[PDB]
Amino acid sequence: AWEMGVSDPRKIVFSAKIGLALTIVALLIFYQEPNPDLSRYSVWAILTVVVVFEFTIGATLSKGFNRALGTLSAGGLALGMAELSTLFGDWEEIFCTLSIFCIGFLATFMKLYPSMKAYEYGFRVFLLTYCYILISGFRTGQFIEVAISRFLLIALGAGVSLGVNMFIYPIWAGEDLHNLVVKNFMNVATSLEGCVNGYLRCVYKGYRSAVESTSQEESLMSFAIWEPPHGPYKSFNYPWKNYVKLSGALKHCAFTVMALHGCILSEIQAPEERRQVFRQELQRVGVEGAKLLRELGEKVKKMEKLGPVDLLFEVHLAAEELQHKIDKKSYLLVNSECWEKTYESASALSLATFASLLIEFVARLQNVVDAFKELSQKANFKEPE
Amino acid sequence: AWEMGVSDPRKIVFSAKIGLALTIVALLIFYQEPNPDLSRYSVWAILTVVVVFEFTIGATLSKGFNRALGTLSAGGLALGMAELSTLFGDWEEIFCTLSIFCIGFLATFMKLYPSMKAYEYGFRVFLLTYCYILISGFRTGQFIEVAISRFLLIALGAGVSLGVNMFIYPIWAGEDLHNLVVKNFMNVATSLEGCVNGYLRCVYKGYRSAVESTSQEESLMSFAIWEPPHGPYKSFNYPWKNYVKLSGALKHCAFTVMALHGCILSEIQAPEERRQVFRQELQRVGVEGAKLLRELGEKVKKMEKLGPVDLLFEVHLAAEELQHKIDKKSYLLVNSECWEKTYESASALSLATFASLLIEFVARLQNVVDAFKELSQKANFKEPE
Ligand SMILES: CCCCCCCCCCCCCCCCCC(=O)OC[C@H](COP(=O)(O)O)OC(=O)CCCCCCCCCCCCCCCCC
Ligand SMILES: CC(C)CCC[C@@H](C)[C@H]1CC[C@H]2[C@@H]3CC=C4C[C@@H](OC(=O)CCC(=O)O)CC[C@]4(C)[C@H]3CC[C@]12C
Ligand SMILES: CC(C)CCC[C@@H](C)[C@H]1CC[C@H]2[C@@H]3CC=C4C[C@@H](OC(=O)CCC(=O)O)CC[C@]4(C)[C@H]3CC[C@]12C
Repeated sequence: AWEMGVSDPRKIVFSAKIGLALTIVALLIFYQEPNPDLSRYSVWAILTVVVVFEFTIGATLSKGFNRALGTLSAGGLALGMAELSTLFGDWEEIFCTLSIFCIGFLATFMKLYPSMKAYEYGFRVFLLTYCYILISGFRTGQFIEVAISRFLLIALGAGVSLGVNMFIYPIWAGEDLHNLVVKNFMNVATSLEGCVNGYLRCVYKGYRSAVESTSQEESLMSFAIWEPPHGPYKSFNYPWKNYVKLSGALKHCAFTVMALHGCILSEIQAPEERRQVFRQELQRVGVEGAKLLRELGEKVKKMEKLGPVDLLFEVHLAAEELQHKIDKKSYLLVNSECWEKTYESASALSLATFASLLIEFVARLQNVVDAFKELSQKANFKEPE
Repeated sequence: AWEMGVSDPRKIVFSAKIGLALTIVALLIFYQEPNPDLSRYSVWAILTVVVVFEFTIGATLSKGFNRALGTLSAGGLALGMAELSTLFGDWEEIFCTLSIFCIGFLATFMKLYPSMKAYEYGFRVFLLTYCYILISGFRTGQFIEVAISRFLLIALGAGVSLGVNMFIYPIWAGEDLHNLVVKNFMNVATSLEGCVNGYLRCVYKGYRSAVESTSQEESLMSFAIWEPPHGPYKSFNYPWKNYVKLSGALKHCAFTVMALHGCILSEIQAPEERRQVFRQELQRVGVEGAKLLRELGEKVKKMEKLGPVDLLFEVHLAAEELQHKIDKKSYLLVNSECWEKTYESASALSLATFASLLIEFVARLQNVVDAFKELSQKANFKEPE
């Protein structure tokens, strides 16, 4: 309630816009001279403002196109089918009912298509429009006449909804993917630091969102291609795919962070004393990785280019130091007496796993800087301050 | 198309049932004596059969209840608000429009609630019903009269849709979670075998579905609690939660299989010659794990109890043999000259990671047999043949 409103004020603005549109339409309908058909068809303009408003502007311009195509096709097909059914006599009702049967069967079958999963609304609109335009009219000429009135009412409703949506505090879909990309870096860095600290002690939301939020960026990219230039994004063809590429490159490391976190919840764990021998190198590598990830995130937020100095010098050095430390004290991981209990060796061998996973992270942190450079070049960025 | 139909014939039956219901309703409406209001309100029975049909029976009995509650509450609130607005004079329209504003604002705000995410249809039905019942009627007594007719038509449509749905080849939601649980075991076993073979060579769908399909079982469990006894499930309170518990227990191992698969796609990999020294033990452990998983899956499919002999004897032995083999030849994983290049040791240390992950799998395969025993006891099973 109040906590939700204070946390995010965009929802309040959305609700206010919906209320304002509904109030405008209701006032326009009410303050009209009485008409015989002004009380029977005036409810068609208030049911169109509640079925056209969407959060983002791209989600409002991309779904309206489909919904239209569907409505127009269904209306045309229904009119043609009625005109063809008038051909025969004394048997029209049977043809109409068999047309309803075939149409419903085909609509349901095509709506159950794996690939066509997010377009259910279009098929349902098609089916409903066909049924209504045939049953309600029960005639060809009689119906076509009232189509004019019903289209004017539905277009008044859709025009008022579009006007109000695209003019009072618009919410663009291109400014959401950017914030998601920026937040992913911080989440991954926090998860890495938490995992390292938890292991060296006497971490889920970050990588969970980094991995799970893989289908929530494709939708935003699909919505953002319908919007016009607005502010910093000064172009008609903005490379919105490079953001998805960078997000996938970061998810690749997020998988390794997931594995590191899973290491903690294992049933076979090494003794604390052995863990407390590689503390400094592990903590240094963790801090350097987190710092580099946060630096990349901040650079993405401000839309700036990478400077001259390399960013992975300290991570690439801390990895070498950790490797050397593991090499020196590598007799605590594997016993040497039996060379040519099981639980003891199983618990002692987990530190090599942890070190190898950390090294894999540090060896997978370069694809995200290649992706960042590609993005910073495709979408013209500002030179570093 | 034809491939979809041959792969799954349930969709064809669903489409046929939808078509049959629509045809019955259309014939009933058409073959009726002409009435002044039989052509203006007869389209309200064909728009209710297309908005009430759902795949499963539980999904049809669980959503209808909410949709009803919402419709009834909205109608009552609208009637009360109209009766209260009649109190004043010459200013009713303003009160009605401010009621529309407040109702729309509250509806949108409560529909944007994180927790209330899957109940959007109920809120939209509430809002649409309120707006229609106020604007269309523009009166209290006049509207209440026609409510009888509109309710009879909507109940004829919903009754024909429910009859047709629950009598001609029903599709129960309790027979889908069972098949998902059975399929998960086979998928995980196949993924494990594929990963092992790929590593020992000169694997994604299984664990992906095991992990990803975590929210598709809660929905089935929620739908299955509305259905009555049918066939083998002879009880009014069936333990549908134990299936989810078993699925989560299997997902726990699926995470380790995910880590094993990720090991293959790493940038630092051990030499093939060193890999070819532990081939037999790894292959034996993989085969035993796959066989045990398939045995548990088959036992779940047939609804049978675990016999006397233990199931993890051979896995628990192959793990010991692998541990001994790693102990004997443990000088190929860590160098001994530097005791007190980096890439060489980094690549050589990955075999310990692979072995440790395999041992973790074999040490996490017991929670799934505890969960299976608990399920086999809570839901009375048949004694083994
Ligand atoms: C040449 C080209 C010609 C072009 C031809 C153009 C054709 C124009 C076609 C016009 C028709 C198109 C209509 C489409 C509009 C969308 C409609 C729609 O989809 O539905 C939304 C929606 C669609 O499904 P959704 O997207 O999942 O929400 O369905 C509904 O929600 C409507 C549900 C109907 C229930 C309304 C009940 C209100 C009255 C209840 C009274 C109960 C009183 C009880 C009292 C109790 C207390 C005593
Ligand atoms: C006539 C051609 C040359 C231009 C198009 C003019 C209108 C006839 C179009 C523009 C927007 C269309 C509307 C777009 C959105 C909707 C809401 C749509 O709602 C749903 O799809 C149900 C909700 C859901 O599925 O989530 C019902 C049809 C309708 C009113 C469409 C009817 C046809 C409209 C008014
Ligand atoms: C009156 C009390 C004592 C018993 C209930 C009798 C009827 C008035 C109930 C039973 C089923 C209800 C219907 C259940 C399902 C729907 C479809 C529903 O569709 C949607 O919610 C839109 C689609 C979607 O959101 O996915 C619109 C209202 C309606 C017809 C409901 C209106 C009220 C109905 C007819």
